[PDB]
Amino acid sequence: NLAPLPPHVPEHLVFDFDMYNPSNLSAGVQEAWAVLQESNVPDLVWTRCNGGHWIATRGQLIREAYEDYRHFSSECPFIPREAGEAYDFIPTSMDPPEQRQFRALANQVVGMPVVDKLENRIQELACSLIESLRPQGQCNFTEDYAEPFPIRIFMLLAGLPEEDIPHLKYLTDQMTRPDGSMTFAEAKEALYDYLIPIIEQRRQKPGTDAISIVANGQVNGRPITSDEAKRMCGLLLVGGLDTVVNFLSFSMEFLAKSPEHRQELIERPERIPAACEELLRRFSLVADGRILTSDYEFHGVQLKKGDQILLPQMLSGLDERENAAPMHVDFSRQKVSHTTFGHGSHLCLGQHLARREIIVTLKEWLTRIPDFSIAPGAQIQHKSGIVSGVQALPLVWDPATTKAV
Ligand code: HEM
Ligand SMILES: CN(C)c1cccc2c(S(=O)(=O)NCCCCCCCCNC(=O)[C@@]34C[C@@H]5C[C@@H](C[C@@](O)(C5)C3)C4)cccc12
Ligand SMILES: [K+]
Repeated sequence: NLAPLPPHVPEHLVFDFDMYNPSNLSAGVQEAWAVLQESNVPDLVWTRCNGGHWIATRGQLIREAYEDYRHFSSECPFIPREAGEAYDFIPTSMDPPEQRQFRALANQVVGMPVVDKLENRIQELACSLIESLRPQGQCNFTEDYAEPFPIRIFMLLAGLPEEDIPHLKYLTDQMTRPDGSMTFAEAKEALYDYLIPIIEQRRQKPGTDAISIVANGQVNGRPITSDEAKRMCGLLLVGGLDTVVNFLSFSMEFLAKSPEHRQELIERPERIPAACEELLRRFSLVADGRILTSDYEFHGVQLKKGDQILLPQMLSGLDERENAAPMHVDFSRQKVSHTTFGHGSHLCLGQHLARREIIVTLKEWLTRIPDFSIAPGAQIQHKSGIVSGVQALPLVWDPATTKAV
């Protein structure tokens, strides 16, 4: 359905982009969004899809809106409006100033010093998954490596038992891959039902895991509440799953299809960190947004209080104004500009953990299974949304060209 054009929106700014089903998704999801950057498209447009909303199409405006939390609030960060409204995760549904110290607390459990300590456990996990796949000469990468990898890292961080993985995967999938059978609010309650008792337990008998640290933390000069701890834990769990799963999948699809780029990393593994950054730019995948706190004129366009604006993190690095020949992958790009991990006060806290997951995966995969392809006859299908992704990724290789390391 197209929503009726609100009378403050001029007709020349209307471009009916559907973020959940863009036209020619078949060409690749990044390509499908990049239609918003063709020369006849304004910097700021209105779509009548999904209830109707603004979209900033260029890196400059995306960055500016993410900086201006006074006008562009995270209270309602999702399209459609109803999903944005039910959402109470911390710190993502909060604005500064209140967000600041909640962010600080979350940083204790996923920040840089935690990542340095986790490095080897990440590597051991990646090695075990890859070795289990290696002799088979095939996998669905998305299902067989990408899905099991970040959830296992979360269990380690949060001191949760291995036996809980399938149940927790079921609860998270319900929420982030909705099939229309339940509202966000319903899926959130089912997730909270799992987390609530564990938080109770760890406030009574705290350990040294991430949930204990969060649930017993201090925020704005007082103890965190049980409610706030649950809202934080929900985000700590969800934030590192679909992003990492889908990003690894885009990266491995590209490498399967590009033996010349693959060969570059096989011959020069020291370039893998730079390659990781270039892939983060080219296969950027997140698109959330904000809600107007007041009427506001922004780059010559009148916005009204309560309008939603999609600010696609994906688009900044694809903008030719930010990076020349933006669809071309070059691992030696001198200045790799992107907002893949967002921008402003909510810039991803898990970005350091994410880069280690990516670099460790690429280094270990390329060492053990250097030569692989898309399965004969397969066509890769993408999906579009708040976190865009890969539906399935069938890969094949000759086990004789691999090595058990
Ligand atoms: C490729 C991987 C990742 C991508 C592309 C990504 C992307 C993002 C983006 C764009 C935001 C900001 C959203 C907004 O401004 O509304 C964000 C926030 C956040 N991310 Fe990530 N993320 C990734 C991995 C992770 C991981 C592994 C974790 C670990 C739990 C994580 C935890 C968080 C947290 C806690 C926030 C909220 C920070 C705040 O609100 O102050 N992320 N992420
Ligand atoms: C017709 N109408 C009115 C409709 C009704 C109902 C549903 C509809 C859908 S829908 O069924 O596709 N629903 C929208 C998708 C909701 C997903 C939110 C999940 C929250 C967890 N993620 C995070 O917190 C985040 C928070 C940060 C930013 C990202 C990435 C993160 O890492 C970090 C995790 C998200 C589509 C179109 C229309 C619909
Ligand atoms: K909300």
